[PDB]
Amino acid sequence: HWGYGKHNGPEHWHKDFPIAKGERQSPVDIDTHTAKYDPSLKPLSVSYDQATSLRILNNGHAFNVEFDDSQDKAVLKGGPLDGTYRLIQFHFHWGSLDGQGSEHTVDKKKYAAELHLVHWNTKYGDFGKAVQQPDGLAVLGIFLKVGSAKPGLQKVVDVLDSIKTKGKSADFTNFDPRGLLPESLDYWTYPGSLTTPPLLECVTWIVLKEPISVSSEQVLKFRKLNFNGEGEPEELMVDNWRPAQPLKNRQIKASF
Ligand SMILES: O=C1NS(=O)(=O)c2ccccc21
Ligand SMILES: O=C1NS(=O)(=O)c2ccccc21
Ligand SMILES: [Hg+2]
Ligand SMILES: [Zn+2]
Repeated sequence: HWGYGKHNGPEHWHKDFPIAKGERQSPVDIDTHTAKYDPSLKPLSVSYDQATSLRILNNGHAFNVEFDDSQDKAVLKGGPLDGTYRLIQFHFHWGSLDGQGSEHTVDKKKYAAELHLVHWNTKYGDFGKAVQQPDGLAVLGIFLKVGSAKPGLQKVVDVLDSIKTKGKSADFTNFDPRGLLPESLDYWTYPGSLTTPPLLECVTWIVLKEPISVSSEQVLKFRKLNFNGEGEPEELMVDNWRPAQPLKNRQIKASF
């Protein structure tokens, strides 16, 4: 049932998922003046050279580009992370207007969209067990702004036509996630959660400072996706973002 509508949106999620009012929920606002530079942070390492994409799926909430995570290929490590985290999927959250769409905010600024690259900690064997641990997941968050087009995003954009409605999927091999990254790997990091039900508090968040630019046209095609299933009345897939949540007893560290 959960969604982003008036009757099933983020303000309703606590009823089925009481952790929504928890101690380390995501996303959060990033107060750049309060974040502290942490010399203890080691160099971040994003190694997506051997990434193997498999499929793209419309799950009724976003679209997921899924990877083969059966062995050590696309992995995130270093920075605040202990050990190696394996890429399982990526997805976006975006708005109905360029003025909104991101989940994390920076000094209350909302970007047009936000990319989440999801990885699980290989010490726990698989995703499922990973989401039972306080350090089971690492998510690399990247902001999207509207300006020039992102060439590495365009294969994603052109397949969306084929997964318009909930439950549809298409083959999506040989997609290179390195084309979605910005030049800089400066980031903010804090302990947090999934931004969607079940909102599990297992995530080390790594939010890149430098946004990637995407074209109006590319994000506009995102907004053509549907929340509903085929043959059902059209509910455009937009504003699938959760607003910022109480920082509570947490500190945000800067790698720069
Ligand atoms: O996320 C959603 N799921 S839904 O199709 O019930 C819906 C309707 C309107 C706005 C958002 C949403
Ligand atoms: O939608 C979500 N945004 S997130 O990156 O926190 C995440 C992690 C795992 C599964 C789903 C999702
Ligand atoms: Hg957890
Ligand atoms: Zn997400």
